[PDB]
Amino acid sequence: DVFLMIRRHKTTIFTDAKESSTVFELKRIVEGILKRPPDEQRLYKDDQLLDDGKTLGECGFTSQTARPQAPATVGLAFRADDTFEALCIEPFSSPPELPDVMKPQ
Amino acid sequence: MYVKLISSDGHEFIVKREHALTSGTIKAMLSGPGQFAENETNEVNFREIPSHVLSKVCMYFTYKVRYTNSSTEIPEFPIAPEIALELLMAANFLDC
Amino acid sequence: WIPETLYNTAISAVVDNYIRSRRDIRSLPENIQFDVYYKLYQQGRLCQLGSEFCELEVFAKVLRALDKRHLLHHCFQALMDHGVKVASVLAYSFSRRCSYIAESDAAVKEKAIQVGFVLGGFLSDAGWYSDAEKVFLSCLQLCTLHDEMLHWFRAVECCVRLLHVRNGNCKYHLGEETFKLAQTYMDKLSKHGQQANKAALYGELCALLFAKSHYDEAYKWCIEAMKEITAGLPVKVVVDVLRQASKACVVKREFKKAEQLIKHAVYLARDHFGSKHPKYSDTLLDYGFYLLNVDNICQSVAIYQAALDIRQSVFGGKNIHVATAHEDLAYSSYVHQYSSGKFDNALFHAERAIGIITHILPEDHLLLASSKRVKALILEEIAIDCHNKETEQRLLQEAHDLHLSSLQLAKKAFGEFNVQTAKHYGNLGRLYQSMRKFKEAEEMHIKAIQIKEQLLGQEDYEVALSVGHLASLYNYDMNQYENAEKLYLRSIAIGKKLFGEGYSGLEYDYRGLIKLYNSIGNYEKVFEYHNVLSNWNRLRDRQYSVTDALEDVSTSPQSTEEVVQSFLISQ
Amino acid sequence: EWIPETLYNTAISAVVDNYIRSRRDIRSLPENIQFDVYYKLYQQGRLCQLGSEFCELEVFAKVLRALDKRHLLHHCFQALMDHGVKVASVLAYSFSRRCSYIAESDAAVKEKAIQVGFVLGGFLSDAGWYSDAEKVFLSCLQLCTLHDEMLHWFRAVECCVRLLHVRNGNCKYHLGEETFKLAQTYMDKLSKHGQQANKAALYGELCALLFAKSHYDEAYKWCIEAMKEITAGLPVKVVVDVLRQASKACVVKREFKKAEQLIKHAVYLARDHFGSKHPKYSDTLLDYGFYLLNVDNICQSVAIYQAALDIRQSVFGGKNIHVATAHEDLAYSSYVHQYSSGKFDNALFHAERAIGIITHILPEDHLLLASSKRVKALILEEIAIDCHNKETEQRLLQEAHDLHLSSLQLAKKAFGEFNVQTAKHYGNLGRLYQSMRKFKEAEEMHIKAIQIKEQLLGQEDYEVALSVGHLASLYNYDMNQYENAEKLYLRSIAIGKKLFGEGYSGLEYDYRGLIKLYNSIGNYEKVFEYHNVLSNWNRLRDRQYSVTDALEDVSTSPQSTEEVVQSFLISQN
Amino acid sequence: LTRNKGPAA
Amino acid sequence: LTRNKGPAA
Ligand SMILES: [Zn+2]
Repeated sequence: DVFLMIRRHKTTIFTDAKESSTVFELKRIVEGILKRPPDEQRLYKDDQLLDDGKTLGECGFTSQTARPQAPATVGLAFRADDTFEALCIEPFSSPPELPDVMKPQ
Repeated sequence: MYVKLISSDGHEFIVKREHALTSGTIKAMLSGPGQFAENETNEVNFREIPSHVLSKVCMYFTYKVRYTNSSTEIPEFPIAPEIALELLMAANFLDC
Repeated sequence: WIPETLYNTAISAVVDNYIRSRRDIRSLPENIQFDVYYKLYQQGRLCQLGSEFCELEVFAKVLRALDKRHLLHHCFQALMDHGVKVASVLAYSFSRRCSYIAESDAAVKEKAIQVGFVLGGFLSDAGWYSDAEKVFLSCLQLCTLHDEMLHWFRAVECCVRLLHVRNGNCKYHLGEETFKLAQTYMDKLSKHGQQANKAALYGELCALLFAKSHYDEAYKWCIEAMKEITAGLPVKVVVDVLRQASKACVVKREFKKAEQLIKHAVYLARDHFGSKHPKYSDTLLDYGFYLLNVDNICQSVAIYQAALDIRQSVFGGKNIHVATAHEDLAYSSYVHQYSSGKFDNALFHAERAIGIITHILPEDHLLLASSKRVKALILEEIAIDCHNKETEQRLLQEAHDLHLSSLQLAKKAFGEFNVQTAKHYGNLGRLYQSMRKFKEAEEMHIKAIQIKEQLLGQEDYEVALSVGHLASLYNYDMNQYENAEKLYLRSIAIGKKLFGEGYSGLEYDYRGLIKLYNSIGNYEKVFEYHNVLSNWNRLRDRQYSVTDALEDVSTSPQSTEEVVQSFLISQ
Repeated sequence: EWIPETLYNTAISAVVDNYIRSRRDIRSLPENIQFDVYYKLYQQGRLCQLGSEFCELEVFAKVLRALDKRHLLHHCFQALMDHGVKVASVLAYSFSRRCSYIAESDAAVKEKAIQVGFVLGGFLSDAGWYSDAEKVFLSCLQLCTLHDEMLHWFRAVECCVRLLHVRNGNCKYHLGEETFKLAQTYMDKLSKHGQQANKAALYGELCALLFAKSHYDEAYKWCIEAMKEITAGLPVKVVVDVLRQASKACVVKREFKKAEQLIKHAVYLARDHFGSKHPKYSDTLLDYGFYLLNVDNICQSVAIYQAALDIRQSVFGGKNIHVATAHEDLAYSSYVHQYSSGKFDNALFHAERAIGIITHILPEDHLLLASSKRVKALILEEIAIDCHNKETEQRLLQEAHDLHLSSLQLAKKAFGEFNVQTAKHYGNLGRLYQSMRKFKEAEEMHIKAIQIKEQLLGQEDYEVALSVGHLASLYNYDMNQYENAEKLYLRSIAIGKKLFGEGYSGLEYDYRGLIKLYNSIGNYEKVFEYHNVLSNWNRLRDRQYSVTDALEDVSTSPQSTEEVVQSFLISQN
Repeated sequence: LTRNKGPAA
Repeated sequence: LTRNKGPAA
């Protein structure tokens, strides 16, 4: 059982899937959520594309690095006029950086 | 079965509806005039909660739903030291 | 197992980087700050918690959480056991801010009083009357300046509380002038076309005069307090007035009239406050007082132990309220097990009370004298029930030291012609009878009888006990049988008139009377007193079938108006 | 002379008195300055300002890096734990929570956290908070088991060696075997690739576990293995620990000749490398006193324990488990020493100080508390049979019955039904029932103690001799089965003479019982025979008795390492 | 048991 | 005395 975050720009999908599940099943999930056919989607893991026939465990999504308390980011892009934009995962807001207590004045 | 938890920065965390109803406040937001969103997912606006805090809240939702009533040993939720203060006010406000 | 709440997880994660967020926790919502500080207490970080609870900036936001106040009463206690003098530091901080704010407008000063009222009420609830009195004195000083009606109302509301904190600290001499000042403000407020509900003030004065052993004045003022009970009064005030009026009725030999008062007080406390509240514990403690003074001791222990368990779970360890519950339960277990000799539990509670009081109160305090006297009473009977004479001469010497300390404290504070010093003299007479000092025992018992007959009528419970003690000294030891005969007869008359034929001390009185008439030659009277004693034992065995006192009140027995009106029409 | 105070110590006093406002800048001071500020805070009595800074892993890591001044840090930490603040639990929880957030990070920060955890867990194991050091070492273990590498295997096997020590001291023996199996797994993995880890400390810890579990033979085997795996490059702590545990396994295996050299060399190493005021030297003295008490050197065994307590009480404050163990060992040795005198005032004082400490810091269901109860009961019961009162005697018998029953239940729950210490409890109950004037149950208790100590240990051991002596004293005085009493007296005398020679101090009571038995049965010639035997025994007792202190026998050793170890190893055949 | 109990706390 | 010492601590 593997937990992911599909991060099409500002959207974030907290879906769950099995390791034995294929990438095309994940695209079907995104189809069920974003109403986009699987041919329109291109999934990216760490700026590396995922083949449709590859299983989720094949691409590097194990239940040890994509646990529910820290899911693994999975990029996604949508086809725009017979093309495909690059991944544009916008970063989350930077937390207020707490200063180190041992930093000298 | 999916709800779009829009954050203050415009981030749209699409989480499963069963997951989001863990928190009492989102359950209250999705009850009444807030459930009139006919367009599939119910967009919940969170103009106070930032994206980095709402993301950890959604991760807590999918963590508590998965790890509920489980006989196995349960790891604690990882909360960063710099985010604990902001997540604490969002945990009170959301009643999660 | 169920997953831990994100609230609790974030609390655990904000405590851990405590230095990186110490100044940011104070900016949290007021119901998260207390949860963070309770996590500091739970984690054992009492040293980091003391540095935060000692600031009135931080403690004010903690006192406004009322659901989780019973938690705070534990945390605030733990620091006072940790060695952090949180109560005195908070009182000093409040006095300093009052000194700095006294030269300001009445709008801001009223907010400082309201912070003062909740803080002083917390310190008096927790038992720190010596430190709650400073806060209430500062509030009274704030109210004294402006002479408008609101300031007079706040001043009388702080003098009905200043009287309470000067009664738990045993400062009745200051309590009299505090009540005089409250009466002055009440008269001034009445002269301005407004009436203040003088029920709490009169109840506190009843408690003062009963603690000062002025049972006639205490009864008069409790009647005047119960006259002023209305429907709009807070439940705390109604409960306090009912409780103090019950004690006054009990000590004025009105057991049939105090029963309804104390049962309704216990019902009110268990209804509003709950079964685990310190006010419910106070009502249980004085219900046990009533039951102990109506010869219902066999279940009185079941009520003090219920009262102690509530106080020991809310107020932690070394607290004066736990100490009072211990010294009260130690005396009941002394009485309940007087015929059994198993005073190991009674002594355990008695030395626990002194162990608490000597830590938190000075050696020159009245409330230490009552704890010492209970342990001294328990040490008397343990000494006369052991076998080694070295123990019989060491335990009795310790009891002598304790009784002399109690007598000198009660004589310094109350005086020489009071009832507490009279019963101290009676206890000294009992102890000297145990120590084979028969002449001095006779002198002490004569002094006790003289003082109690001068004040407590002639057919009262206390004078009956002192007469029984002197008569047992004359009969069993001094062999002055003709003198002991009349005293046994008077003790029997009082015991039958007050408690009927089921009184527990009637056993000792009948046994002494049997030996009295056996050693003089009235043998047919000795036989008739054997059959009278057998009838008494059968009657007590029949009377043993009494249900627990926490089930007598049942659910919704009466209401406040009915009980108050019944007491009022019953003279 | 009024020497002016150092500007360092004068500024330290000025800064500490300013600690209300200069509390954030001190945390950015050099480590040697920073610790001195906190030590001055302790010396001024301001533990609440000190305890609010030692409850933080970052701040406590900078004061833990002062290795020379850790003898002061231990006393400060014990004062904080006696203060009321739970610094040990707070630091353990902080480290356990903080390691999980970086367990997924790079290897450099993981190694830094592993070093911090080693330092903190070593401190908490030295102080005695084994339950609060198990969390730190467990967290270090999860840090050590995420990457497959040589150095991470080294760190993991070190984590399992140190985690075995915090589970022996916490009396968690049902987890210690699992920990040793995991350590052996990681060590075999490490040796698979051709890199052999050193197994001296691991086998020494397993020997200590098995001795504590009363498996004396397998503990002896594992200490033999540990001595076999001692090299020259080992740290002094590991060598001292292995030597101590090997000596303890040898002395309970009745090989007093090897145990003497082992523990004397251990004491020499501990005093030389560490010093005369070190916790490790105190532990070595405690094991030396155990040897002396088990080889009939009681008079200096008491003095050795008093030296062990005077070090642990000077370093580890007042209320510590290590001071508690020193108290309970000194109380039992004093009890044994004054068993023929009856002056059980200091022994009872030490035994009650060993229970008033453990009940504070350990739960009532802890095994280590049970032994501290034993040492009290054997004292209290004796005070019952020397007092001149009857009710006091009955009360003391009831209290000792409660103590032995609680200790027996704890031993049965933890260890099991059939081992050496449960049978020791049974023998204690037999003695108690003999004293409690209930000899029918005393016979059954002694019989079952004999059965357990004879089917598990040998038939010629010290404990078996002690229990047959107790049973025959029960018979020949009260139960009056004279044939069994005579045969058990002869068995006890033979075993004692074989083990400790004629100078054994435990033969006096056996001889007295046998003399009374023969006076009650006859054969006056044999009565005179055993009377002159007792006279010769007392002659040998007064002779060769004026011996020097046992801390003097451990002088500058003319035998160094790889000579005591080799002498022990080559003598095993 | 030649006497009665003690008066009050 | 009556018997021997006490077994172990
Ligand atoms: Zn402190």
